[PDB]
Amino acid sequence: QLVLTQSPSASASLGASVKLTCTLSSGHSNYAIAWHQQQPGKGPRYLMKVNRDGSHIRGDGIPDRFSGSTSGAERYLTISSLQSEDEADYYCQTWGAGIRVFGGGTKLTVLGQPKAAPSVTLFPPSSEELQANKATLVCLISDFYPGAVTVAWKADGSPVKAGVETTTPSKQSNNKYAASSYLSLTPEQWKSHRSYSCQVTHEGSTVEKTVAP
Amino acid sequence: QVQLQESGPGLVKPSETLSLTCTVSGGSISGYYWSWIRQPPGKGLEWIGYIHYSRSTNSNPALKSRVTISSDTSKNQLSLRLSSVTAADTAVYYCARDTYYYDSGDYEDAFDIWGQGTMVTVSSASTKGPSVFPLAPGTAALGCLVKDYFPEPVTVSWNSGALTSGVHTFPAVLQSSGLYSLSSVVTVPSSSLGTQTYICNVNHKPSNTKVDKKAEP
Repeated sequence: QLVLTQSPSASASLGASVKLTCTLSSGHSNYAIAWHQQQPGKGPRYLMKVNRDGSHIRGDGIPDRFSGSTSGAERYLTISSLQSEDEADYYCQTWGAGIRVFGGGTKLTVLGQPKAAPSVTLFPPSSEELQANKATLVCLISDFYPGAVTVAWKADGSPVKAGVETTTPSKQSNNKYAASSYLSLTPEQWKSHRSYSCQVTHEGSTVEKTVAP
Repeated sequence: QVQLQESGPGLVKPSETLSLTCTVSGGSISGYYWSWIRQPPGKGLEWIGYIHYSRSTNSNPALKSRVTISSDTSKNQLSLRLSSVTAADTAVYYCARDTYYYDSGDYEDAFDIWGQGTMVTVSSASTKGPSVFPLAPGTAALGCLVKDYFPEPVTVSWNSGALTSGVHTFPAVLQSSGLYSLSSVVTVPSSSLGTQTYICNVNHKPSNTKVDKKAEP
C-alpha cells in the first residue's frame, strides 16, 4: 500500500533552517514526490518535485530558500532563512499506478517573531442593528504576537459569561495576529447598563476598552 | 498563465449528487491528467481521482463507487460528480494539473498548478443571506459586521476592491442557530475620516447576496 508518512508538526526559529521529512512506504522507496505549501487561509500551491536521484525542480516563482533532497525512502524539504510567511502546512504527494496520494501534512511553526501588544477596538451595536431589534458588541483585537489572548467581558463592571463568542487568532497580512470577540445582547440589555467592557489579556498584560449607550 | 477555476453549488442536501466543474483557461486540457482533490475543514488533502481526456480515469478506492469524473473538450472543462453525499463530504474541492503524456506515450510526473478551490457544505438547512451592519469609527478602526448567513463563505472587499491595506476579514463564528457571522475590519488614518469614504462589499454566493455598506462616523 502506497503511504507517505509525515509527522504533523515541526518548529524552528525565525532566520533558521528546517528540514521537513516525508517517508515513502518500503515498496515505493524509489518514487519521486512533490511538495505543496498551504499558507493559513488559502489554497495549496506547488513548491517542487524531488526526484529519486536527489535532484529537485522548483516551481516557477518559488523562492530559492526552498530546496529538496533524498535519502533512501526519505524525501526532504529544506527551508532556509525562515520567514514568518513560511508558517504553513506542507504536504508531500506522489504518483502511483492509477492513484495519487498525499502525506498527512506538517504544520510549521516559526518561533521567535517580534513581540507585539494588541490594539483593541470595541464597537457598540450599530444603530442599524438596534433598529433591527438586535445588539452585538464587537471587540476587535489587532496586531499582536504571539497569537494567543484571553478575553473578558463586563457589564458596568460585573463579569458577563453568556453570549460570548471568540475566534481563534489568525494571521493578518502583516503577519501579526488578530482576533475577534462578540457579545450578544438584547437592545434592552444594552440600554440598561452604564457601560460594557472588553478586556484582553496578552502575555500577562491587560488592555481594556469601554463603550456606553 | 494557465489557471484553473472550480465551480459548483455551495450547498447540497444529504443523499444528493454533488456536481462540480473545473474550467481551465490560458491553455488546453489536452495531453494532461487532471486531478480532483478535497480538504474537509481543518483536515488534510485527499486525492479524489483524475482524468485524461484520451487515456483513462480513476478514483480513490474509498470513493470510487460514488465518483464519476469526465471532461468536455469544447468547454476546456473537467467535471466531478459525487453521489449520495453526507456531511463527511463537506470540504473545499480543488482541481490540479497533473502528469503530461507526450504523443510518444512517455510522460513526466507533475502536479504543478492548483485551482482556487470551491467550498461545498452538505446539509439539509436552507441557504440564508447575511445582514450587514456597519462598525463606525492618529489611527482608527472601522468595519462591517456580517451576520446570520449560511453556508460559508462570504467575501468582503473594501471600496470595490480598491482598498487593500489594513483590511482583515475574520474567521466566521458558527452560532447556535446554525448560522455563521463574521466581521471585516480596516485600519485607516484618522485624518482621512472626514474625507475618504469606506464601503464594505459583501458577497454571499450561495444566496447570490451582494451588499455595500458605508462605515461612517
